[PDB]
Amino acid sequence: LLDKKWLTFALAIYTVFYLWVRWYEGVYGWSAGLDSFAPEFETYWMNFLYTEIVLEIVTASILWGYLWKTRDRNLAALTPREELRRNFTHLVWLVAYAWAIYWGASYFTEQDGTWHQTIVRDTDFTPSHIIEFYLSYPIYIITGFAAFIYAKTRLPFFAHTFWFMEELFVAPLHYGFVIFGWLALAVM
Amino acid sequence: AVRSHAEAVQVSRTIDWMALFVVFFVIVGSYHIHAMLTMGDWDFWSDWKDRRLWVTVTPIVLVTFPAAVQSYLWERYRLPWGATVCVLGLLLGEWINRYFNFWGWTYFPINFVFPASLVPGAIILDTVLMLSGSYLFTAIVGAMGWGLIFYPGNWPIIAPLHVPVEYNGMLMSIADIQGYNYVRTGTPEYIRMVEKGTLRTFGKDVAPVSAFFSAFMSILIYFMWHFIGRWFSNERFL
Amino acid sequence: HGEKSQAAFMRMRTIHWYDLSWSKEKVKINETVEIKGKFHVFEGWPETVDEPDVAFLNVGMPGPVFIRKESYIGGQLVPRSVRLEIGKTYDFRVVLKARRPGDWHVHTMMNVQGGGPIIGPGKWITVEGSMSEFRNPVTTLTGQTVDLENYNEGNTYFWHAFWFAIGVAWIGYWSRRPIFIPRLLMVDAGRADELVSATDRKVAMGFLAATILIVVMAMSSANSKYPITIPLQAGTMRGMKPLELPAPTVSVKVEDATYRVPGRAMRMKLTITNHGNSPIRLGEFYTASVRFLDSDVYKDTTGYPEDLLAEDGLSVSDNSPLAPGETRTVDVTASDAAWEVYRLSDIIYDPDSRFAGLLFFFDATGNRQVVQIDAPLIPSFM
Ligand code: CUA
Ligand SMILES: [Cu+2]
Ligand SMILES: [Zn+2]
Ligand SMILES: [Zn+2]
Ligand SMILES: [Zn+2]
Repeated sequence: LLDKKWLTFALAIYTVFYLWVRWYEGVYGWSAGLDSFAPEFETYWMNFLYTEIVLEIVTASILWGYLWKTRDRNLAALTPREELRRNFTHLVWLVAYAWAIYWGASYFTEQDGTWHQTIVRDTDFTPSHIIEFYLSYPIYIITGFAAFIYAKTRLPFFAHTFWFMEELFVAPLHYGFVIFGWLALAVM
Repeated sequence: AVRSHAEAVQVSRTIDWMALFVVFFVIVGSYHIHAMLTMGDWDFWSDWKDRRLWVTVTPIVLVTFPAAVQSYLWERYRLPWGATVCVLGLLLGEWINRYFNFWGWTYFPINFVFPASLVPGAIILDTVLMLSGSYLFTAIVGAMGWGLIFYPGNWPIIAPLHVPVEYNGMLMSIADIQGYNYVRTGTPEYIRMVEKGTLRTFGKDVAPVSAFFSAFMSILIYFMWHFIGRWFSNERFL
Repeated sequence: HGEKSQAAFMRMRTIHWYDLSWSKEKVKINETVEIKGKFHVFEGWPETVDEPDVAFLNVGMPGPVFIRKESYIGGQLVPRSVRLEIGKTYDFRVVLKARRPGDWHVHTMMNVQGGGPIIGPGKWITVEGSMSEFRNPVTTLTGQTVDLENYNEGNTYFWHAFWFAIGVAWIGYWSRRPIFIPRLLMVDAGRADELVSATDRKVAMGFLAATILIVVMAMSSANSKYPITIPLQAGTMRGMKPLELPAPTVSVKVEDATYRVPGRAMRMKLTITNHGNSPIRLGEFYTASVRFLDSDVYKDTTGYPEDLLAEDGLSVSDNSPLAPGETRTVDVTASDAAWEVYRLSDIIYDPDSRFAGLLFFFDATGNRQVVQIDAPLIPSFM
């Protein structure tokens, strides 16, 4: 009942995954990822690429496909309590989305930044490129889409006096979309 | 449904937290991409924090988000921390990186790769727009402030780096020596783009829907135009 | 690392590094290692690489696993960028202090102005010890002797924390009352203002005054401590002293130069002709960091990088002594795994199939002329 710690998943799910990645590149950025023309780079770094692309296409396929087909068909009548339960879960999506953006656009980007400063590149596919570009960006644009789609297919906003608040709660989580409605110009 | 004023006050609180997070990291994320993209940095090195370029570009290229999120948060919530929220965003972003990567991964001393200090400016902006609550006003004196305050704002940090030494027969300041000792390389790829120019916008923002209400109003990156208010700030140096 | 992926003919026609030497090969933390050598800036500088009007004498290595203590080119210390003159030939010296344990592949590079880090041969140097051991002391013209590893570290921290804290404090202050949906609606229906409540404005200006006050108080405090300070020193050193080489005594003329595709060897037909009295022999062709030797005439002892030294890589159709006065045409083959491993073989993709190298001739008592060759290098497939 209300908004659950699925939101806990949504936070840790990246954090474990990416902390594994940071370990992985920390240990192989040196030994393997130094000289691209060496066979250890093929196995530990190049293979990594096609592993993720496949996985990304696949997930993004099942993930968007999932939600779209499970789109709340007749939503004409579904309680205000769900129109609350929902633009909570929706928000969880948007939290995951932001967390994802954080890693992709702050963390892994300014890292690439440091990486460029310390090794003269051998490919357009440095460790930190395999990670910053082809693992990070896809992940968070996928999270992006999901958020959008969830909302589009789940919430019908997608076609004292504590008082003057308390009851402004029939079609509130309009707010939901003054904020997807203003990450808006915030992002670009 | 939903029940009481007791619960209402409750969901609107647990909302505030979730929202604040989203707002905040999505700032950190795109704001840091901005700073990065436009300044391959002066910010990175102590020996690039000079009197002309560093002092000129940094406050200029940096008002954007403050200015924009300023015109959303104050206009629509009367929340006056628009400016500072961005700045804090960038700073955490840059630090976690300077620390865990810049030093953590590749071993550059923190006293070298530390970022520029930014809070003062943002406070000036936020408060000036709060009191005397006209944007036009903030744009002229507020940005003016942000601009000017910048360098003096970093002076307590910068200064001890600027004490002179005769290093093998040449005058050099500490900071100079730092960059001379701690070998970096070239510059060396840039077009950190295709999906950054577009794709990763036009999936984030369709915000739109086809429904309008797009607070995609940044005519308050007129509020930018305090570059002029800024670029005094450098003729400020000698 | 970083060459190899870079255009083969830039790597052949840009800077020639030779008489490279490394004071030591295994080094303890805080110990020194000294890199020496000469480099010639090729008179046929590619197009499309700004002349080195402002170039900088760098070191290639994965970050500061050494720090650069000193760097000289010509007699001179070179902490700035320098102006190098095309065709001219200089001596450098780089002095490194070890800082991180590991096997590092250290190159002498050269950062140029418009396009290109110009990366010389890399040699593996091993560092033993603990980073906790490293020190970087510097004595200022101000009496004090500081350790660069951590100088001003805590200070930097304080100020960033202090200000960060304030930013928090300000957001915090507003975020104790509810932040979005009630405030949003209050702006919506009816006028806002009920919600910003002087004494909110007291606090606002509290902050505003406090901030500018702390900034100036701080600034002039920073000025009271640290009263002697200079601006960042910068600007390109001009006037680099070049090396006064003597005119060579051998002259060579290269008609045809070919390489098999795919392959491992370049061949050229040179007409060597030996002016100046003493029977001369061809001992080496240096091409792009890679050194091809006739081991019947020359033997390296410099500890040159193994993957770049072709000990008997260089074979000449007739390499008997060339008597003074004489002039002969000879077929010469540079051959080594190195030619493929460092991708000179990738000349086939370059839009300018011309090469350039140095030849080294030694006379009977072992003193050597160097001549530079360059010419078009044509592929053969059939
Ligand atoms: Cu990097 Cu040799
Ligand atoms: Cu040359
Ligand atoms: Zn990059
Ligand atoms: Zn009530
Ligand atoms: Zn050896």
